[PDB]
Amino acid sequence: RPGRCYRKFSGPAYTRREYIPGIPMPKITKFVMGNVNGDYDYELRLITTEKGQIRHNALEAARVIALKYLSKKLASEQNFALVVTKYPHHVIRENKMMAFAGADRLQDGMRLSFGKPIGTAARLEKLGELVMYVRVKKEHLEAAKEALKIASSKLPIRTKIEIS
Amino acid sequence: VARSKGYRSKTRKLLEKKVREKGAIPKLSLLMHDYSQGEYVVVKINPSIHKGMPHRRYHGKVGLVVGKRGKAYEVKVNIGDKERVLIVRPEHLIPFN
Amino acid sequence: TQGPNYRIKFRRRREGKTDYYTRYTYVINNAIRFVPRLTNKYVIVSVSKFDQKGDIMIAYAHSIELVKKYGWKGDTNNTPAAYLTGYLAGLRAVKSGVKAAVSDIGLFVPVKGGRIFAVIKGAIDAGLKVPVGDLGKLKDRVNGSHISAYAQKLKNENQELYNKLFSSYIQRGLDPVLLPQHFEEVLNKIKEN
Amino acid sequence: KENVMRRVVLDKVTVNIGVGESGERLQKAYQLVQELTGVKPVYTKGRKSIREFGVRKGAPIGVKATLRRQAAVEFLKKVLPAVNFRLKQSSFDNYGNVSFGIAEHVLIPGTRYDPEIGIFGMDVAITLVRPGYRTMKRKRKKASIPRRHRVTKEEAINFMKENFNVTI
RNA sequence: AGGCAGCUCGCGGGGUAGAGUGACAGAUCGGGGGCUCCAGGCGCCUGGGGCUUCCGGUCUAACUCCGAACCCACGAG
RNA sequence: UGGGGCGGCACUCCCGCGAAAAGAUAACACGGGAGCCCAAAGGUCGGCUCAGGCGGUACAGAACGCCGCCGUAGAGCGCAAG
RNA sequence: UGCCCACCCGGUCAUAGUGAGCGGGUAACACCCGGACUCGUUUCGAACCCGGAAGUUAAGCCGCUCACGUCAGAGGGGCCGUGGGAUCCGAGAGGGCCCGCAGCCUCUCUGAGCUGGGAUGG
Repeated sequence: RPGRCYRKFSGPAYTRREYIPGIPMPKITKFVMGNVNGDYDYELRLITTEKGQIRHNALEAARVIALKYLSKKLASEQNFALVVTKYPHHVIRENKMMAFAGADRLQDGMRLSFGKPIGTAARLEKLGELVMYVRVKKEHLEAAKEALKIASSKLPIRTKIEIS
Repeated sequence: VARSKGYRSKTRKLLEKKVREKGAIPKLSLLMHDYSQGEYVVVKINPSIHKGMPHRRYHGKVGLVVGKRGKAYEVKVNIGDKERVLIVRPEHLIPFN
Repeated sequence: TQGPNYRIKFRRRREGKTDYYTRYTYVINNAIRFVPRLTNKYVIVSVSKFDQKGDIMIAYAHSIELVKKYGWKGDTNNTPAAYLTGYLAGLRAVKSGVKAAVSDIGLFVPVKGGRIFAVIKGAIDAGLKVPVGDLGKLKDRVNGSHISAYAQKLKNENQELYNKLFSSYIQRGLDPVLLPQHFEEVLNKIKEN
Repeated sequence: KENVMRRVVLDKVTVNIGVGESGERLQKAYQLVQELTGVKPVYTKGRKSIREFGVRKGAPIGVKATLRRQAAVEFLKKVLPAVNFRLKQSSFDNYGNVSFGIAEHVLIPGTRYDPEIGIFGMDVAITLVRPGYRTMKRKRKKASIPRRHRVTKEEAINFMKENFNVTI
């Protein structure tokens, strides 16, 4: 299903697991990469621009692409560390019934059209919220710029970078 | 989905009490003072006391002491353009102003 | 106190003074309190009434005046002392203007023939109108016949029970056997004033 | 001297029989400790049922006896020679409490026999007191005493070595 | 002969927006310290398993220690 | 009844959420319950204070009992929730 | 004199709490003495009940000090809303702006028991 289907907000959040049975397992499993507690100098972060919800599926892909670019750069345990901030707390639900029941004269249409859990999203509620960030030294900010930027290529929403 | 018209329906925090005043009835000082006709009172339901609990529909309002029956009082309150009488024990009444 | 969740019971409850549930009933029923509290050295009786800034005691009496204004000679925290002060309370109460009230007890176990019931009877006999269950004290306890009977065994413990008090060494001749006789004379003394 | 009532005294020795069951053994245990203590014991109702070890709520699962002044102190005198060497400092807490049991109660140098009732072990608990605990136990002005007024472990050992000439 | 569709003042009610999660209920990411067990290597070290503590972050229509604007009651104007 | 039928009961009553800090407020919205049970699980009086954790004692054990310390509810209160 | 100092009877219901340390008692208050009678301990005078009352400030009580909990004041930092209006911007989501209001968290510093009714003590 296309990413344009869940970009905006359709109703409130969706969080209580005990109230919402059967959540598909999110793609993301690891959230921290690199030698945390390692010595770093440049302190660049990532900032979003407009509101919305981001599917975990893209994020996990964004997680992988960032790692390989850095991994080939120097190493995976070297003087760098990647940490993604948000978590897919939000859950999306879709009326899939038009697929199976939508061809057998069952209760089709908007009949009983409550959504069904198929994916999760990391919710964004503040203008300019952190999504991920990376810590390096003085000598590798240039590689870090596009490293975030290439990840941002896959994000659904417009993003912003900074240097610190 | 129509909601049940339970006598305490939709009260998840209406009858919630701030933790600082839990337990049995503390404010004995309010009760001991006695009302007479023509007095003006404010209804503030105590969720703890199960006796003479007025319905939620008239909570936090202005009441008038019109008489006394038994240990309890009866109170006149205007809600719409009608009149109503609420017979209640005093332990949800606080003087106005 | 361990955080915002921790609740604090009242000062009296923290100090174990009064049972509010009992006090609760008097408030809702506007009961006028009769309070025969006891301490290790004397007896305390009061007639209370509720008010905004706190309780108001209409009349009050203490064991101390019995040895000061009425010349009591025996103990100040026993049954005869308990009865005497209760009888005093009513006389103050009667001239006070009150007619009826309710005994307020709290932390005294309702034992029949105990000091507490001994106190209330005196106020009753003083003329104070207070309905009471009929399982109160025993008549012989008021005059302390048991005490003198207990005292009469002084032939056994090589001494009288009334080991002389803080000042009874050479000032107060405690007379344990002649106890009830000393009761009436003070009772006669207090009956007319 | 203010120390005369900061002193440590012996009080309320605990005479508890642990059987953990109900029936046909409590009765003999009840009378067995009866002549040992000279007072009528009390059964112990069961706590929350566990369904294992055969324990249920409200079921009498033990025998308890308690002795007081001039009786608790002499009771220790006749059981100490059995277990004078059994005393270990490890069994003394920080609050002046220590308990000692026996695998089989034949060790006591008493006038006991071996009737058809059988044989048993025994558990004994020792309580030490600095005068003034009444406030913690009285009805009025309930309160707690600070650790300063409590009985410490070292003085507990002293009150065992003294007045009882017990080992360790 | 008062009436009240508005406002102001006075005097009350509120758990929503928001905010917080060591304040409960849950969700959830990591590091540090200590304790414990296992595997490997040369008593030690490494890796893994469980426990604790400290530090940091990520959410809640069915979480609320808090909490507006705001809306409402009554008296007077 | 987002045609009708099939589907299901949103057709009787109750908890929360929906629902937007007065009230009322829709959904074939969501998460759930009831068609009972209790002569004691009821009235009153009296007494004790829980879950849990720590130290010591034969069997004794993380958890049968016993002696001490802490434990603001983390237990418990019949049946779902508040 | 006195008034406060505790006490009994309270109101406020933590700014009043908890924990530790120290100080105060010949009165008051407890600790503490003892149980024959009252009553009472599914054992016990433990506790309760009664009779008491030597000692004693160690408990408690009380005051003070320090910690934490906790109410506020200020400072720093965190975070950020909402009514009223427009053929305003933006495709939308959203945002600015003029008219009215704010509060929220978290660190630092500074305070932190008040009060009615009666018998002791100064």
